[PDB]
Amino acid sequence: ASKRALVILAKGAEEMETVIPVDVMRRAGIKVTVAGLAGKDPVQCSRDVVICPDASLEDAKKEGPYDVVVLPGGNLGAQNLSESAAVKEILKEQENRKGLIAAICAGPTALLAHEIGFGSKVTTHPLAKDKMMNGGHYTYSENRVEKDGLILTSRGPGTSFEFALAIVEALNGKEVAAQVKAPLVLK
Amino acid sequence: ASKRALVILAKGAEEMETVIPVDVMRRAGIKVTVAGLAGKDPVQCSRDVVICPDASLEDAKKEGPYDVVVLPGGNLGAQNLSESAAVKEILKEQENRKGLIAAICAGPTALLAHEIGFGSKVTTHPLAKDKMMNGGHYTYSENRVEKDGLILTSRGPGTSFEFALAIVEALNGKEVAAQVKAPLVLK
Ligand SMILES: [Cl-]
Ligand SMILES: [Cl-]
Repeated sequence: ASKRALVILAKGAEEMETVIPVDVMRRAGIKVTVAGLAGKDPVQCSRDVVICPDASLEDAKKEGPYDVVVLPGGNLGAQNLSESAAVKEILKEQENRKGLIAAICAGPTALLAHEIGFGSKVTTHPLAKDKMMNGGHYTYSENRVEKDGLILTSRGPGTSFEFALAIVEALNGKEVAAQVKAPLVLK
Repeated sequence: ASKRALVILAKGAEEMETVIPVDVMRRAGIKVTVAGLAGKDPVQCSRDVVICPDASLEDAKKEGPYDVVVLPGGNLGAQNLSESAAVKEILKEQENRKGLIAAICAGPTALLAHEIGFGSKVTTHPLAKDKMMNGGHYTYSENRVEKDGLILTSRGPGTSFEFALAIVEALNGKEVAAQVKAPLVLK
């Protein structure tokens, strides 16, 4: 049975941190559902790229659970995720069933907002460190990708391939990640 | 007056090679038009990410000319660009007015198809080299990014940041490219 990923897409998401993980995960044979936080309608991202979700989050939740829940970053994206009760429930349930949660850039600040994975070693965008560390609910890390149990974090658009490949490795193993990596012409 | 970019988006385009350049160029203050080869309707990319163009190519052509025409890659994407008479005209006119043309991955094979920039030093995805070099109409290069006059080429998803930043540098200069680069957390 193919592994399955839920990518939650909010208005103002960083489109690179959305698309690179979706594409790389799909190359790995993961069944990815791009779920629109605000329904099925096209989502305007942080640099005005417009992406059409596969489904509403409502409908995607019904087809769960997933092997990973992925939170893209972007300022407004992460704010929208942070304010969503529906996201709070999905993350709580995922942590409960001991499922992977992966967040990049400002994405991890939605973990803070929803009290997810307190005590975890995490990274964020440098500019989101102070926000993430407010209240001392995590240990901060400078690693481009950080994985502490079922909490996988990363730093920015430029770490998106490394982030996506860490998810692949976590779900599908090192050999599949190497396969996916081979034609990407990464440095 | 802001510099302006035309990104031609065809069914089967590599979504990473589309989104990374659009986002990075917009961060640089370039006015980017994502033009759907087949009108304004949402475009299904190579890994099934669906992107909504800003305009049809028809309408975008009328708002030209642009400082750069960008061709994303992907197998079917590049095939669709290669078969389009409308693309042939846009590229011919751009070469004529001594404007920049930038193509990544399989994207450069649309240059071959439309007899654009013959004699140029070019790179492509490794797997597209034989196709590009059929008839000996270019000199091949292994550089992650290649720029020979107004023909700028690159190799794959993993060279997309370098490709996007080379376009920025070409249009807006090294200082703006450094500015855009700074928060990306590139290696
Ligand atoms: Cl290997
Ligand atoms: Cl500098």
